[PDB]
Amino acid sequence: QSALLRTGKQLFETSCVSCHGANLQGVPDRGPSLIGTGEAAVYFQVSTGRMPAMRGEAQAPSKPPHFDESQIDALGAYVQANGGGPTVPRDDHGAVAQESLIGGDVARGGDLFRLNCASCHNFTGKGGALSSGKYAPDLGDANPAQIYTAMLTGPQNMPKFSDRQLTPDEKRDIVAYVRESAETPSYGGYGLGGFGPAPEGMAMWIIGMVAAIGVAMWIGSRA
Amino acid sequence: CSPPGETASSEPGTTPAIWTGSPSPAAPSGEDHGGGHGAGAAGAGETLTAELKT
Amino acid sequence: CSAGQISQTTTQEPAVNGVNAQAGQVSLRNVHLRAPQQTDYVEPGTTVELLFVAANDSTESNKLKSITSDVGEVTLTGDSTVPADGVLIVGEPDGQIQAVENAEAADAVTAEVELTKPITNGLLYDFTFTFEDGETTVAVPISAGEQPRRPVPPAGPG
Ligand SMILES: CC(C)=CCC/C(C)=C/CC/C(C)=C/CC/C(C)=C/CC/C(C)=C/CC/C(C)=C/CC/C(C)=C/CC/C(C)=C/CC/C(C)=C/CC1=C(C)C(=O)c2ccccc2C1=O
Ligand SMILES: CCCCCCCCCCCCCCCC(=O)O[C@H](COC(=O)CCCCCCC[C@@H](C)CCCCCCCCC)COP(=O)(O)O[C@H]1[C@H](O)[C@H](O)[C@H](O)[C@@H](O)[C@@H]1O
Ligand code: HEC
Ligand code: HEC
Ligand SMILES: CCCCCCCCCCCCCCCC(=O)OC[C@H](C)OC(=O)CCCCCCCC[C@@H](C)CCCCCCCC
Ligand SMILES: *C(=O)CCCCCCCCCCCCCCC
Repeated sequence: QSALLRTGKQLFETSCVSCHGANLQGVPDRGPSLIGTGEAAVYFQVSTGRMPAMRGEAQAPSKPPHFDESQIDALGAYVQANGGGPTVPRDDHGAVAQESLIGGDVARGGDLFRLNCASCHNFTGKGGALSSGKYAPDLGDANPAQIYTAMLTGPQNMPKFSDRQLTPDEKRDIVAYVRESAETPSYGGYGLGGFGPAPEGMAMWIIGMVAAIGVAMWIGSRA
Repeated sequence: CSPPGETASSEPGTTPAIWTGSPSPAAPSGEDHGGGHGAGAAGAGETLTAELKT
Repeated sequence: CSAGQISQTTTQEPAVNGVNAQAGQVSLRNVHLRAPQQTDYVEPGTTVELLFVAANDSTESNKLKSITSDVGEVTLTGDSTVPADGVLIVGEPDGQIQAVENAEAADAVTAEVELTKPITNGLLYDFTFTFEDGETTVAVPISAGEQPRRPVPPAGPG
């Protein structure tokens, strides 16, 4: 749309031309060129907030978004027009699809997640560490569109999962599994984070062992 | 120590040729039947197509 | 001190299939080939399209885009001298939006190549983009822009 393109350009010119140079070409050693990144990349990155980025470090951290959905769409449309590339999914009305991205199959989504996603994130989408200051973040904050677009465009040190590699049905199943694992209550008590051995051992040593030692000190006599 | 064989910068290489898999020998001799027919000649089988062009 | 002069985030290429060639005043971004292949190779004699974006770096311009031809006889239909502190978008990468009902100079400088040589996805094929400023080999890839999986035949156990 003409006005959408104009709004995207105006936001771009006063947000990122210092590190994604005007004309969408990347500033050498400050930011990559956005030609070909597409609307999906812009949506995911700006909505998660990573892109109003105020440091060059191991990894761009997530943060509150600096733009509302309309401005996100404007920036995405501008980048898509300039470069041309993957587009964020949308529902019948036109808004970014959230529920439509919940795949029907969850066992298949979990299998795909374990083969591809858990590699670094977790068994259930908690975070993971990477080589030098990087890390795979927890997926519990991401909404279905954000998960789908994260797969569609490998944000940073994350493999780029094309539609051919993971058909949109497979990505929808993975999104369903991610949301289900994130929103599912821990059966058996308080899941201490999602990592078994380390949080479980700390909770033993702090809750069970201090209780046992304190009870022993109560029963016995100091000497 | 380090592994004996590493770091061959020279010999940039060549693009692999298109793979032409050989048919499975007597070991995996199993193969799909090409079509059963009487074949009262040198052999044609139960499969034969043709394109009538202009 | 992952934030030092050598930091992971800054030194990252775009997560796009097209390669980047900064050599020369005009910088080539997302340069790829739209060559939908139905088999191992894209047979010679078929026309495949050459996508890229030529961004001008200097305002003092290098808008010539003389030949940019290599093995394949790349031809630039609707050629124009666009780059003046801006972008020359030769084609329409999958997902591209026209951005307006009308258009300028009909096609926006579409580059098409008659292969004269087999090509396949996953290989890198050298293209010499030559502006009046200078010439640069780019080693363009083959990109399947937005086409979904082509149905592979079901497998019969044996
Ligand atoms: C190989 C090795 C140990 C490398 C170094 C890594 C390491 C342990 C670094 C230290 C971690 C810390 C303390 C980070 C904060 C930044 C920092 C270093 C500050 C300065 C430290 C300093 C001198 C502070 C002043 C006084 C002081 C010593 C304060 C220490 C503060 C802390 C964190 C005290 C408690 C120790 C603690 C929790 C350490 C982390 C270790 C583990 C295994 C935690 C386990 C655990 C985890 C990881 C969960 O996610 C979780 C989720 C839900 C429920 C439960 C848990 C749980 O129990
Ligand atoms: C003494 C015996 C008592 C033991 C404690 C028992 C507590 C029972 C709690 C009630 C029943 C179980 C509730 C289970 C529901 C439940 O699981 O609880 C979460 C909470 O979780 C948190 O944040 C933690 C909140 C802080 C309170 C609990 C802290 C207790 C620790 C300290 C006990 C261990 C001791 C360790 C000592 C440490 C010091 C060592 C020196 C809440 O949901 P949420 O917050 O959203 O979880 C996120 C998903 O959503 C999202 O996708 C996912 O991605 C995640 O982000 C996930 O967190
Ligand atoms: C280590 C390889 C890697 C694998 C494989 C991978 N991820 Fe990621 N993922 C990352 C990293 C690193 C980030 C952080 C990107 C950033 O912050 O720019 C990330 C970001 C995300 C986010 C954004 C979360 C947020 O709140 O910002 C989600 C959701 C996600 N990944 C889910 C997935 C899904 C779905 C798959 C599909 C298999 C997957 N991951 C596979 C490493 C990986
Ligand atoms: C240096 C500060 C910085 C600013 C500010 C910034 N970017 Fe970026 N951008 C980067 C870096 C670094 C990367 C690649 C590493 C990363 O994303 O963590 C990147 C990558 C991207 C990507 C993903 C590229 C890919 O291949 O997946 C998009 C989309 C993007 N930028 C758009 C934007 C938009 C839109 C804005 C303004 C709303 C913006 N950026 C502001 C530095 C910045
Ligand atoms: C022998 C043991 C005793 C020490 C001997 C003398 C020890 C003398 C230590 C000289 C250290 C010289 C460093 C030179 C830096 C370098 O060239 O590499 C750059 C690198 C890339 O930059 C970094 O990555 C981080 C660099 C900053 C280090 C923050 C450390 C903060 C410590 C806190 C976490 C508090 C810990 C509590 C510590 C508590 C102790 C308080 C004193
Ligand atoms: C990236 O991870 C950190 C970048 C910081 C580089 C500059 C460090 C300045 C020196 C700090 C001194 C620390 C205490 C020294 C104890 C002897």
